[PDB]
Amino acid sequence: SMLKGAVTALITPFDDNGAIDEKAFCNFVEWQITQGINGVSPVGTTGESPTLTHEEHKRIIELCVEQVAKRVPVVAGAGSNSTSEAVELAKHAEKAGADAVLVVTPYYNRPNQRGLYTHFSSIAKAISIPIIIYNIPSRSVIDMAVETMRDLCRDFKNIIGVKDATGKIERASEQREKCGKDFVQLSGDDCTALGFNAHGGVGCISVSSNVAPKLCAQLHAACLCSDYKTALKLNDLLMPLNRAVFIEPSPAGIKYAAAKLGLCGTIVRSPIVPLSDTTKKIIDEALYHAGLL
Amino acid sequence: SMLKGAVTALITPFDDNGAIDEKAFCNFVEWQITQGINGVSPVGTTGESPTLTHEEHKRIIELCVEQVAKRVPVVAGAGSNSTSEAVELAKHAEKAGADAVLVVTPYYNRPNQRGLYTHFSSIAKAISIPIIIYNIPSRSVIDMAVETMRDLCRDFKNIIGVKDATGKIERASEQREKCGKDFVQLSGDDCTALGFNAHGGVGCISVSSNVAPKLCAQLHAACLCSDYKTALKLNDLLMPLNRAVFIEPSPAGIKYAAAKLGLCGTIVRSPIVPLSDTTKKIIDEALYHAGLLK
Amino acid sequence: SMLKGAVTALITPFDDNGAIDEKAFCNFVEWQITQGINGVSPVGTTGESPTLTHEEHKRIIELCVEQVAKRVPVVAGAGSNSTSEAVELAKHAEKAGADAVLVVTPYYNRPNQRGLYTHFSSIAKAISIPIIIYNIPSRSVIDMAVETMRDLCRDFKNIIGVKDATGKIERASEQREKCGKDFVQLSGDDCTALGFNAHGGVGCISVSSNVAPKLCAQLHAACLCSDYKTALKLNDLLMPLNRAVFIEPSPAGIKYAAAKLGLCGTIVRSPIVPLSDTTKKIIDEALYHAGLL
Amino acid sequence: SMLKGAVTALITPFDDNGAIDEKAFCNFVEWQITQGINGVSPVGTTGESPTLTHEEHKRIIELCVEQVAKRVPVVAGAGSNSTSEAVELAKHAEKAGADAVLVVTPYYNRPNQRGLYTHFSSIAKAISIPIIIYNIPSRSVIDMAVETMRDLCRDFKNIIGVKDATGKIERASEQREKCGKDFVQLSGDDCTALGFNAHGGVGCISVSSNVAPKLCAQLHAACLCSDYKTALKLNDLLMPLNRAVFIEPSPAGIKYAAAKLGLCGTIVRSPIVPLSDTTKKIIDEALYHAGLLK
Repeated sequence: SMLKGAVTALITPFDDNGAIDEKAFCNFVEWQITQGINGVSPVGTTGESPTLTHEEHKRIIELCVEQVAKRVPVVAGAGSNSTSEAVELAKHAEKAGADAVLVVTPYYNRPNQRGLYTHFSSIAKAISIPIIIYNIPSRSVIDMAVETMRDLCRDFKNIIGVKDATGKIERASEQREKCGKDFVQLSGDDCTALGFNAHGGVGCISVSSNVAPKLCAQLHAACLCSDYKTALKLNDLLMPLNRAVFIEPSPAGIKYAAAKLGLCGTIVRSPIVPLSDTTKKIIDEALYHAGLL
Repeated sequence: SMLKGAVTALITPFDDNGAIDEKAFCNFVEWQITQGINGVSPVGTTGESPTLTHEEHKRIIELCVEQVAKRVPVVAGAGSNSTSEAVELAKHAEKAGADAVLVVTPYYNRPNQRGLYTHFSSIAKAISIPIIIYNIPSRSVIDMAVETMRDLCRDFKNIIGVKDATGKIERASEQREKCGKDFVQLSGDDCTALGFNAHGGVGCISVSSNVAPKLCAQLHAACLCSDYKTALKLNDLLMPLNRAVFIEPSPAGIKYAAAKLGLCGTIVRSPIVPLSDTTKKIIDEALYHAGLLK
Repeated sequence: SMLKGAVTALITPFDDNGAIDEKAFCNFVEWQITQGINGVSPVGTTGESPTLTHEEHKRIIELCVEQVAKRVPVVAGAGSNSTSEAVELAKHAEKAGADAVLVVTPYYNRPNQRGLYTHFSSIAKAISIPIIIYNIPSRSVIDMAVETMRDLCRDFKNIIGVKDATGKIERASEQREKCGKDFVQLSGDDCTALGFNAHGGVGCISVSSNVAPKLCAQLHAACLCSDYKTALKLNDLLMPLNRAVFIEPSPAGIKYAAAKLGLCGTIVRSPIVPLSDTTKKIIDEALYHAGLL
Repeated sequence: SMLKGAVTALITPFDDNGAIDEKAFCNFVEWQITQGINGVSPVGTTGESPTLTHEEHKRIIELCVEQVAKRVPVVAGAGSNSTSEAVELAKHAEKAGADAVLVVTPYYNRPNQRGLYTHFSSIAKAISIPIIIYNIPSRSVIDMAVETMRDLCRDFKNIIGVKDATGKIERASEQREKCGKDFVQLSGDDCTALGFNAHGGVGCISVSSNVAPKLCAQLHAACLCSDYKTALKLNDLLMPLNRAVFIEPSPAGIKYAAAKLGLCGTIVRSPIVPLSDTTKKIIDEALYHAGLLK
């Protein structure tokens, strides 16, 4: 019931040595809130969860929860391709005060639909707070079928929605039909988020909103009230950025953008690396198009 | 330019021997028009252009044009993976009274962007009427890049638009930005048509509108009037059908649906073949969901 | 049985106007034979089948059959995505003296396995001479399943083999196993042909043999005699040329290579177009590495 | 240079609670060796590395090293999508007595060629023993370009080769040309290993060799001395099992197969799950076909 509109997949700012910059993080979360973001999602993919330790993951969530002071929902990443690790991560996120967890389909080991059911069901039984399934075939190769999604949301009261990063907007409809109008569908793809909403989504767990939280929340508020005229005008401001920040592997591009706005430094953890100067120029053009410079 | 809304990718009704059912076709087009369709597209892929002869292609266009009598636009298929054949087909479509031609990206031979430019430019130079580019990677493999699209509609006044069947809604945005708001965007994919419109589309060259031309015409009008609450309600009625007519190779599904409504028979030309019983049942239930069967 | 070794996917030389150059075609076919090619395949993809008329298709086959004078097998292309058109193309090939036909999986309309069965069975019932199945998902999208091949070669004594252009060498094993050791398997991919013979192939319907008929004949002979040390070394000479003539859409590349050896001019039919200079330099280096100029 | 022939990507036996079954593991390694395997690779993908803890990872390598007693090379898995993690895994592997490490292209985060260079270089600098590159786009999505392979083997003496799981045999030829004939090339795809050796491979880091270590070793020795008649004959015995052990997600298939030979139990850790009966039947059939059951 809480999750709709623009929800930022928070970057995790690092210092010159690659250590977490806590102050930059907290100042970034405050800004996101005062700019009008409708929710935040710490320690996901965009937050460099693959290269964070368990201790860092906990700490970032703790800081994020404390800085937010309940003003907006906190949907923390708790993803792994190991079910027992995902269980431990979701439990930590709950202890650290998260309002829900975002849990990706296991990547690399390519489980089947029964494997997906065992994975998400084990997590669901281990915690009390709600779970958003993060379906992303472009990264995990496998894909959670709608029927599996239905089974999980029907069998567990705390499995309540999806971050649909398929960018295949027809899925929004099938999911609405088979999981219900009550199934909370958030886009996981800025590039198709507008169309996603038209098909039944109610917002986006966003990358671009790291640097444009106001415009993103405006676009999604426009969608929530059925003002698609305004939504299409805003989309047009954002699309070039939406694309540009995925030219090179994320979050190199969204971090450079934040950095251009003075929000953090550009440092990322290997195998994520610095942008080439061509990509930098293209992000600059896109930021200018959006009115952010 | 005035080309907007629901435009049916018309099926070609066959009789029991696989010959053109010319009566059923003319009656179907009339029904299409009285049901409120905003345009029709004869002899495209859904019309089994792969298995039609040159003489059939010509004839069906003629009958479509005579029946339609300029009440709505007729956008005839003139696709081939041979530039010189595509040119000849387009010329035939124009001579037969077509208002525009629908031209697929060459398939099988996998040309590059240069090849695509040469293909479409040779066609545009050969006729006066408008051309809509039919980008469909899922069938042609290759994909006309947005920069090729923009270049073609810059260099030729009569290349005006796209039937975008990529089903990747972000392309509507990039096309709008780089080809202009003038550039006519129509979805070629009923399953993502709603969202396509949200990103900038002005309608859809539809398969499902063969059997639901009123609902589809209404869905797109809803989008055209920017009433997206109504559009979504109508989308929910149509979506199961939209999917179900693509479980097996098209247009077996759509023709079966048309059959159940008495619009035509179910015969298709090989390698298109009859549905399995399981697909018939899914299409039946989808048609009840849409309220097309009562 | 005589379908083994190197079989050239013949180019169709055109004059400056794009008309068939009959005299260049006949001379090229003679040269192919004298250079030791084990067979020829007119009017397929490499011969620009998509952009030839029915009359041109018949004529090229006619000239090829006449020139070859039974010295090697002629496997004529008779492909289409219309069954009725493929049937007529096969009947013309047979009437023109072809020893077999090469029939591709329908492209563009994406038939299912039942449609594929209907399509090939129709052709098999219309002609007496053998049919080789041309499986090439990279151009047709659909793939003929091994079960379907197996079914077709059980039910029709004149469906005898495959031009396997999948580039997935494991398929040669499954095909060998389920269609039989008697099923004639030939590679449709020069780049993987050596390996495909290892798994059970007995040759290749080749693009590279257009310009390297002797070396390709030598390599597949090595394979046929089970001399793989020699085959690997001949491959080392051919691989750059094998890759290079696919950098741009074929047959622009193979035609340019033939032009460089004085065998024909470079004209192709739209939408196939002239090569860029980068590509022509790369082909030149490949031809030089092979010892062909 | 001693890295040739059939090298088993070792499964990791678990007891009924999913804990490491250590006696099963040690007995299995012993069996692999006496059956004539040419090397072992513990705590890789087939050994369920994604679901092992660092402490388990360390223990399985220690056991494997002690059990092998230098009779054959031990190529320990040290894969991660985090560079700092892979670095630490590679160090424990070395400190545990591995002769080499097997390091997969980072998965999920989809790095570019420069990120791959940074990832692999950092590992090379942190250890002394050799590194084999595990290229597997079917799981990591990204591919390590051949130029990138070349750059790493040029700049680092201890990066010496590839476990090539692309299944695209032309890569063997390209890698042979550009990285050197000294570059060590092992197939990571039992289904294409035969042809991979023909194009220049010198072995295979194998899943099927878990249950057929002798037959697999025989096939690769046949290739190593260029007896491809024999190679093919042994390939025809194994191919059905090579496919079958991947119908469902690995190592569910190969462990069932191993349980059918009394080598371990069928327990795997989620999200890996037990086989359905349809796959079990197919695996039985292919075991009978290879002569491993009568």
